[PDB]
Amino acid sequence: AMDLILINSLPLVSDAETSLTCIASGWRPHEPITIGRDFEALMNQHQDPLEVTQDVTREWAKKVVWKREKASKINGAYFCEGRVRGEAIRIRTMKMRQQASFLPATLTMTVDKGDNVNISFKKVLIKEEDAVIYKNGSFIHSVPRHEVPDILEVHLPHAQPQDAGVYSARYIGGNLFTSAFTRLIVRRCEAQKWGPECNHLCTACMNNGVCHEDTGECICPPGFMGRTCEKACELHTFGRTCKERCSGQEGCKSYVFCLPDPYGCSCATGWKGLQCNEACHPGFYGPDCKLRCSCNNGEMCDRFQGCLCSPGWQGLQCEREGIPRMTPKIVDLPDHIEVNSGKFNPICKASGWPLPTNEEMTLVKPDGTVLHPKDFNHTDHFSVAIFTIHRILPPDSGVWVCSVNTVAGMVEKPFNISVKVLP
Amino acid sequence: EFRDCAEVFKSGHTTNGIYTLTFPNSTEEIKAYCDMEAGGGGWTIIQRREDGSVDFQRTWKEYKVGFGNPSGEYWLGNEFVSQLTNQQRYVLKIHLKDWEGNEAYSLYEHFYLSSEELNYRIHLKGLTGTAGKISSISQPGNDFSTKDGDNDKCICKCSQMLTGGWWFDACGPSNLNGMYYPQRQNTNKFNGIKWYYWKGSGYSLKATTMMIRPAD
Ligand SMILES: *[C@@H]1O[C@H](CO)[C@@H](O[C@@H]2O[C@H](CO)[C@@H](O[C@@H]3O[C@H](CO)[C@@H](O[C@H]4O[C@H](CO)[C@@H](O)[C@H](O)[C@H]4NC(C)=O)[C@H](O)[C@H]3NC(C)=O)[C@H](O)[C@H]2NC(C)=O)[C@H](O)[C@H]1NC(C)=O
Ligand SMILES: *[C@@H]1O[C@H](CO)[C@@H](O[C@@H]2O[C@H](CO)[C@@H](O)[C@H](O)[C@H]2NC(C)=O)[C@H](O)[C@H]1NC(C)=O
Ligand SMILES: *[C@@H]1O[C@H](CO)[C@@H](O[C@@H]2O[C@H](CO)[C@@H](O)[C@H](O)[C@H]2NC(C)=O)[C@H](O)[C@H]1NC(C)=O
Ligand SMILES: [Ca+2]
Repeated sequence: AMDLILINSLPLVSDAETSLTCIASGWRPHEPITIGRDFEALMNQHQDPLEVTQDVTREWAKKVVWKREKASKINGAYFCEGRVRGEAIRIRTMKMRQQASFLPATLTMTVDKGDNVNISFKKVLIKEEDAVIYKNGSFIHSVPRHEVPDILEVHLPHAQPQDAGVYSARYIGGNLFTSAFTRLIVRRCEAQKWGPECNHLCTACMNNGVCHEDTGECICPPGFMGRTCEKACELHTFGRTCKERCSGQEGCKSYVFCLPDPYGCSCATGWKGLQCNEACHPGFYGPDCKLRCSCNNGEMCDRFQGCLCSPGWQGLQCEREGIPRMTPKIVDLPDHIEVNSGKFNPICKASGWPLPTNEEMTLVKPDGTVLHPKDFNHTDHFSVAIFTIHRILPPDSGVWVCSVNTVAGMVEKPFNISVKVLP
Repeated sequence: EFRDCAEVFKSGHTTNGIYTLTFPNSTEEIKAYCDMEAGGGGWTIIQRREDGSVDFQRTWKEYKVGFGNPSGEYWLGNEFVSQLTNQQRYVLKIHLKDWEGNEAYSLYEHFYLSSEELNYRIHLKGLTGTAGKISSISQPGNDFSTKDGDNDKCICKCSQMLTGGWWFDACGPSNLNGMYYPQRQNTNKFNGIKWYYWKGSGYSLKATTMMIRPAD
């Protein structure tokens, strides 16, 4: 219904040009895509107009490039909206001097309500001064010059949600922009639990995917798809279903991806780093390679997909034999339609061995409404989900999208409907 | 007549109270507050911080001759405290009370300042106490700084930064002269009355009594 993906061209700004890219892949968003300083988060930020020109390497996305030597007022907190039927969707990040004095050792940090956490900061250009931590642009505390840690921590046991924000770190004497940033993200519920009162269980996710404590689904890491994120996309891809090619020759060796807040900002699967310039030591594999290949019978561990089991066996770790699962395909679907204002019943018929179910099948109106099936069929191969729409009128014409998402992958195929009027 | 409070005490004047003293080797008199009913009895309050009262962000010269009435909070005046110290040998006892409902002291075995043309550099040795294992007042006493007294080590100016005069290092673990913040506002404040090692950098003490004696 809305796949936004903010891109941070190296959050560590140097003499070189940096940029922000808020791509909307899949939906031809109606409400215009926004970008800009997220004033609330990092407070006291200087209010400067940043030109948001359009980008033409991807179908629908706006960008923000801070021209060399001109990159002076770029530090702080930015974000970018999307907005579907009345609702929202935003992705926040940070831009900081590569120089500075300290370094986040990570831009984001996800935890569940009640985790003891350690917001760290690497000391790098030691000066004869005091240390100071700043949440949201507000002072919290300082460290006396003579006893300034090596890996300046900030301990918060049992973090609540209203305890998240942007923690900074600077040597007392220095700009509120010479600081080093890093975001901490707490979610309303505890791990694996979501709900209007956290009384429902999250669709357990693999390959380091986080779960939205509002819906129950996973926001996979740039590189994997599927209701549980177990599916390894095409090498060097990204996007809610993978249909977005990392540009730059060396795969994604320089892109810091950021997804909807329940996730954060991680490198694409295959790179370790603060600028994601580093590939991954052998044996590990996910995003920021936080994943250790526990491949059973000693199989190849690919720094992007994981284990490459021998034919006959599959599994995150090859711990299971069985008929190989094949992702879905929305098959047999016209590109046009031409229907008359009236009772209407669209249908999505989709393949895949892990076979979809009406739980896993939707139809999305152009404005972005999600529509569930009214009655479900089924057969040897393919699932048939019939939708019913009260009175479909002319203004509904446009680009609808049959969308199937199982545990073996996600797929969307659009069609152009054109409701006309009967004489 | 009376140089410091000890001479008042030994003169049997054992009663907490305001008294008039006189500069050593001079005919100038400076009033102050003696804390007889206290520890050993016979302390010369060089400063107090019990409530809002009168501010402290004052001219370097104000921190020179002193300000505030001795009835409540005041600073007395570095010059008197400078000379009155090299005469004999004095200690220093720092006592403060926090909001939550506690209290602790810190006792230095020896204290003294220096020439105005040396910016009243402080020197404290032999540290004891309940408010720390490390001297909260920046070791290697720095010069006394004020609004216009940039004689610190920050590559910046700690005084205009932390409000009030104090022996700031590059903005040390202490400043007992900094915005008296009320009960429900005594936290995560930088320009507040802090003694670090006993509370936190973000704490603003409720009380602050700095006093001196020799070794009676
Ligand atoms: C980063 O962290 C800082 C704190 O360290 C956050 O800033 C403070 O946030 C609190 C919590 O919201 C806020 O408290 C609110 O204060 C206002 C006024 O003092 C009260 O009034 C609200 O309602 C009235 C109507 O009666 C409106 O007229 C006010 O405009 C409105 N307040 C505002 C300005 O939004 C609130 O009731 C009170 N909250 C409650 C119920 O406790 C402080 O005012 C904020 N102070 C500072 C330092 O800015 C900051 O929000 C946070 N940033 C984020 C979003 O992460
Ligand atoms: C699912 O329901 C649909 C619609 O109610 C049915 O699809 C039609 O099936 C008949 C055969 O009975 C075909 O001749 C039509 O071509 C189908 N309609 C379409 C989409 O063109 C079907 O009965 C159900 N599917 C199954 C196999 O149960
Ligand atoms: C939806 O499909 C219809 C197909 O008829 C499009 O209508 C016209 O298609 C002709 C085909 O060559 C084009 O010359 C015109 O540009 C289209 N006219 C209109 C209405 O713009 C229609 O454009 C399609 N809409 C979308 C969003 O693809
Ligand atoms: Ca200075």
